[PDB]
Amino acid sequence: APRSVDWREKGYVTPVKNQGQCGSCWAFSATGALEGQMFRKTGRLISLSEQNLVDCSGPQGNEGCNGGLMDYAFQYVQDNGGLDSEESYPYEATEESCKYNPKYSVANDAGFVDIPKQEKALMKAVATVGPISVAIDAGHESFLFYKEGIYFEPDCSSEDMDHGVLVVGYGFESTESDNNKYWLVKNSWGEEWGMGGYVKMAKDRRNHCGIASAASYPTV
Ligand SMILES: *[C@@H](O)[C@H](Cc1c[nH]c2ccccc12)NC(=O)[C@@H](NS(=O)(=O)c1cccc2ccccc12)[C@@H](C)CC
Repeated sequence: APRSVDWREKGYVTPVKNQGQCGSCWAFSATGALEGQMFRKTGRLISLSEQNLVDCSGPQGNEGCNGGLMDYAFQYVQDNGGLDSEESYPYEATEESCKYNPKYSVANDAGFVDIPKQEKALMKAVATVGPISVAIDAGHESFLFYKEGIYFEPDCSSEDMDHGVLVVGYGFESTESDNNKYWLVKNSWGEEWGMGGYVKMAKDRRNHCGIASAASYPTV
């Protein structure tokens, strides 16, 4: 595979969003991956509605601000026959009744693909598909305060993931410890967190924080 990938340079990625005080990370991860695959198909990048997913994908297993999964969101888009744009169905950071309107649907999918639980497989997917939805263990103060560099948390779990994010690429940079590889990850905590809303997470370090343990993307 390539040694470095960044889908932002190819037009696949919307600006960083902010989920607010609502456990809807799974919906931001899902819209990020679908934004990328829709752009791959149509050449048009359109921001998609996380609120549509929060309010409407309960029947697929999601629980609004109380948690969810990207695959359940991809299934909703397929079952429902569409997903509204961000502009038409804006984000409110609280669960409400479903207000989906098919007239304003701008995305579709025909299912999804789950990636094997190996960083080598995640790398192949990122290199060939586009941005990939992943789940990570983000439950450490070091993640809240991250500013720059490669994030490595010795107490991170590869089995207890609690936060959905989007891998938009990978790369390397020289470091003190010579652990130089990273996943380029888009978060949904606004642009004031991290590096403009992004984090470089340790790559090829025993599946650090579980980044390869629940990776998937929608089929468009
Ligand atoms: C991210 O904003 C969100 C925060 C959140 C809300 N509730 C919980 C409970 C445990 C951990 C994290 C939580 N995280 C998630 O949605 C996660 N999904 S989950 O599989 O841990 C999950 C937790 C609670 C309820 C439900 C309901 C349906 C499906 C899943 C869950 C992460 C892993 C998303 C990638």
